[PDB]
Amino acid sequence: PKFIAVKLIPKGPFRDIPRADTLFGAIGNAISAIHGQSAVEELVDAFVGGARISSAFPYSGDTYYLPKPLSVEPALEGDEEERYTTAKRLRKAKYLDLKNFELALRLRPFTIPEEIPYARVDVPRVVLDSSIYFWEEIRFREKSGVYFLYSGPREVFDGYIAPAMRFLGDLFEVEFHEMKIDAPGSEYSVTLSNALPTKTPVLWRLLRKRMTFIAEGSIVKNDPGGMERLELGLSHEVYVYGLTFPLGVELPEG
Amino acid sequence: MEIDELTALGGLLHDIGKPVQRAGLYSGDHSTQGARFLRDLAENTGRAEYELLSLFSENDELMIRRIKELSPERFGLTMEDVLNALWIVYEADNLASPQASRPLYSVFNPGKAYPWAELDFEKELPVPGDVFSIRSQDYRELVKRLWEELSKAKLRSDRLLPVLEKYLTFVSSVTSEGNIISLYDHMRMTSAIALAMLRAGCTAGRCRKEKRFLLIEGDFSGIQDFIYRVSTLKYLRARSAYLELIGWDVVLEILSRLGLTRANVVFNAGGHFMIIAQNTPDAVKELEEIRAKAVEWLYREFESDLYLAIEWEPVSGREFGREGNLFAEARKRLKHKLTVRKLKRFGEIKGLFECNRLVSLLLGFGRTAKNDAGVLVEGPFSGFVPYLQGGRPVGEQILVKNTLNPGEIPESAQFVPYFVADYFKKDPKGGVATFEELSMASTGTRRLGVMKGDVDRLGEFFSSMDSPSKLATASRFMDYFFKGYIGAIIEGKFGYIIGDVPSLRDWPEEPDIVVVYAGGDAFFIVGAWDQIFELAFRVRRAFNAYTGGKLTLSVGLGYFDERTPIYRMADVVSERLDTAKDEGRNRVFVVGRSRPLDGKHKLSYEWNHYEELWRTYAPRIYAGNGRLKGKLESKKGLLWKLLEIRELYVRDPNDVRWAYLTAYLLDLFPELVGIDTKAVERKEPQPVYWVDGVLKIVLMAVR
RNA sequence: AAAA
RNA sequence: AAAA
Repeated sequence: PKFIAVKLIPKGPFRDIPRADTLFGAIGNAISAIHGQSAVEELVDAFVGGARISSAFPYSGDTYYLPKPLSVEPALEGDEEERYTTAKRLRKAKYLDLKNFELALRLRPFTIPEEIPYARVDVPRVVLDSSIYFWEEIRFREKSGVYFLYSGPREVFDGYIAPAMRFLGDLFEVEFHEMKIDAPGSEYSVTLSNALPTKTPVLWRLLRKRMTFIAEGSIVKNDPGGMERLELGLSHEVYVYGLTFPLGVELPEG
Repeated sequence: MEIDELTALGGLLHDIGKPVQRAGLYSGDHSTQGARFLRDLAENTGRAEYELLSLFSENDELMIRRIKELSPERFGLTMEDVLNALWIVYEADNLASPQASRPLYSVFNPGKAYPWAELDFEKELPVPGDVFSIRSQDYRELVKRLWEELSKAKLRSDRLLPVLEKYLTFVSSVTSEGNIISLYDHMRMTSAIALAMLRAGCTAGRCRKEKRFLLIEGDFSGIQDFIYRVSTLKYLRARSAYLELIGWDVVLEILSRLGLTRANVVFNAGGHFMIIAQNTPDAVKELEEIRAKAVEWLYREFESDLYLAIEWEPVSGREFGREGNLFAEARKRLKHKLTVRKLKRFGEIKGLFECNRLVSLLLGFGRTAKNDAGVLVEGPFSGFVPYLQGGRPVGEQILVKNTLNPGEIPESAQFVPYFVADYFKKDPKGGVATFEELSMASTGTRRLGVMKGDVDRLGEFFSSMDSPSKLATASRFMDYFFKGYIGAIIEGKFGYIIGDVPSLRDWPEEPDIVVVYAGGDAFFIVGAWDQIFELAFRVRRAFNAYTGGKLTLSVGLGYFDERTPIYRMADVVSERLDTAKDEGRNRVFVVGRSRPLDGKHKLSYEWNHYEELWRTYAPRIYAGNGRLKGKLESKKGLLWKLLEIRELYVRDPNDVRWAYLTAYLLDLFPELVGIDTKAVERKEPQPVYWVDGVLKIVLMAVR
């Protein structure tokens, strides 16, 4: 399908590449500060109603990266000293570029990125006994940063997502682009978002936050995921986003 | 006895003839000579079972009458039960799969052979060497100690496996050239396949062409997170010890519930186990229950951190051997189910989508009920009661550390020997030394040394194994290097094998070294940075000799502020091990370095390349024991200037300024003055690029 | 190999 | 993290 890519152009280091649950968190929060809980309730309605956001992924210049579907890991058997070696780099790769992501979905041969346009950096400081602690920062290469996908009505985007994201930039600037992802029709899907599943999935990595999510790249069969309202005593009800961002995916019979 | 115990013990003792024919005790071939040895042994001591077991080494009419003379009823067997045992073990011997002076040839290098010795970790390092005759006076000494030990052993597979392991690991199973299979391994896989055929309900070519066997594999995943992410060294060893017990608890559970023997364990090393079992409905139901119950327990105990992936594949006798490599092909279909299962982690818990006594981690542990006084730690099925020298052991099975000798344990107790590399530096207090005390013992800079090591392409090596007994020799020999000999290497043994290695000091009597883990094909070791640096080279050399020079390690080294949390140290050395692998294997990441990012400049060194650099440069600048040469006491500046020059080569390897500078201020480093065209044409770095690996280490030693 |  |  086609989507709106929200490019976060960074004005300094980030602390995390945010996944869908924290992007929804921040967006929901911003909308509360701007239009009140009335508007938070409408944002939730639009998402439950079919709207979706992905987790944030790297971009470099005009290159968009997407999560490597876990579907290809069992399929990698599709030399003797080249299979094992490449096979261990396919298993280690977190991201493919758009073109290679679309090939992986159809179980066709694809290549891995050689560079990732960011670097996780553990910065050390002595804590006066003395100990050493680390704060991780994401330094972006030049004309690089992070983007997420929006799927749904333009009026929900213009009225909630766009204004939320500018408020959130206040550190980053925001620009919007059309992105087309060619995906095969299939009973099975990849999520571009972390998700609270309603069924047991096909293939998955777990993600503990306390909440148990399946990771971006996990494979589901007709799992739309779900949101959780819950009470932490902190005035407003808090909504937790765990809806799936499905793209169709060809599986090998295993 | 019972048919089970009989078929297992018979599988084991089928080939005891081989060492007696080669000791020249009874003139005949191994078959008859084996019968004679056990019959002679039965009449000695007076244990009639040895005459019943004697039948195994030998159109049935004669045997039917020999079986009747023995009166099966005396042992609670039918005549018919014994015929099956004999036919089963005979088939098991084929599926498990010429002078008599021929030694065992090395599974690592079939062109080289082992001298005759008994398995002893306290004695000399097994080194494949030149092919020698073993005298029928070495075999005669063996067969006597073998006869003395069998006279005393209770005659259960758990009291027999060890004495067969002491004495027959370094014996060729068949005296042909290029033969790789240890007799002990051939024996344990024959017992393994025998008991499985019995349990699969087959009797009197049926089980051979049918899928009557299961290959069971268990792989733990998240071991790094379970071990290295916490909140101290004590804790790290305790988690490592804990994982090994959890793994044994699951392995012995499967053996117990399927009615199998320790001989059915092909391997249990590095968080991987493989078991041969019967393919019955009862067995698959029993595995699913165990798999489900072990996963639920892991989830409750450690959350999503430590998963256990357990899979089994239906397999036929055909597939235990070649037909043009069906065994490797079967092992490949099993691996694939394990990868799928590792992408369905905790999928056996439908509920999924809705330490005070640890640190203390004596002669072993008793495997008892979870509810029992004295239980120090609990696994998914059983409690573990520490077994102390001055105390009595508790439990059905007893795990005994670093011996093949049952010791003063009760006769009803199943003997389970386990080997673990647990070397550690003893402190004035007598406790295991801390990160701080190890760092403090360093030459020059006080930093903690950390090394992570890995055999290169182990998976490849194991998949050129045709047979269970071959794989069994491969896995055991590989495991024993790490579990058995790394302690000895740390103590300073095998000096003549090891030779001159990169070194900053005289090797201490009691090294400032603590093992976190050494087993399977891997090690994680910490200590004084200069001792860890040297130990990388000692271990790589010992390992090269242990193999035939046909297998290689890669190592990641790092030198850290003693206050650096484990998780960082483990990530940095993990990254450097991965780097050494990706740059071509048989490499060491010696120290953190800068380089041109021109795709031509490797961060790690080929082991021999670093060793030649050290030989060439270290003696010209370094006296030893924290001391620069006298020449260099007032010119220590030359060393920093070379590193400053090397930085301008890193800035641009193509800009030829660095070469003008090298000529002007240098006859201590002549091979760095001229530009080396040979390197330029070969698309490789200038010698200056490599020199930091030696200089940075000397400058650390001499601060 | 943002422990370049 | 090549069987930790």
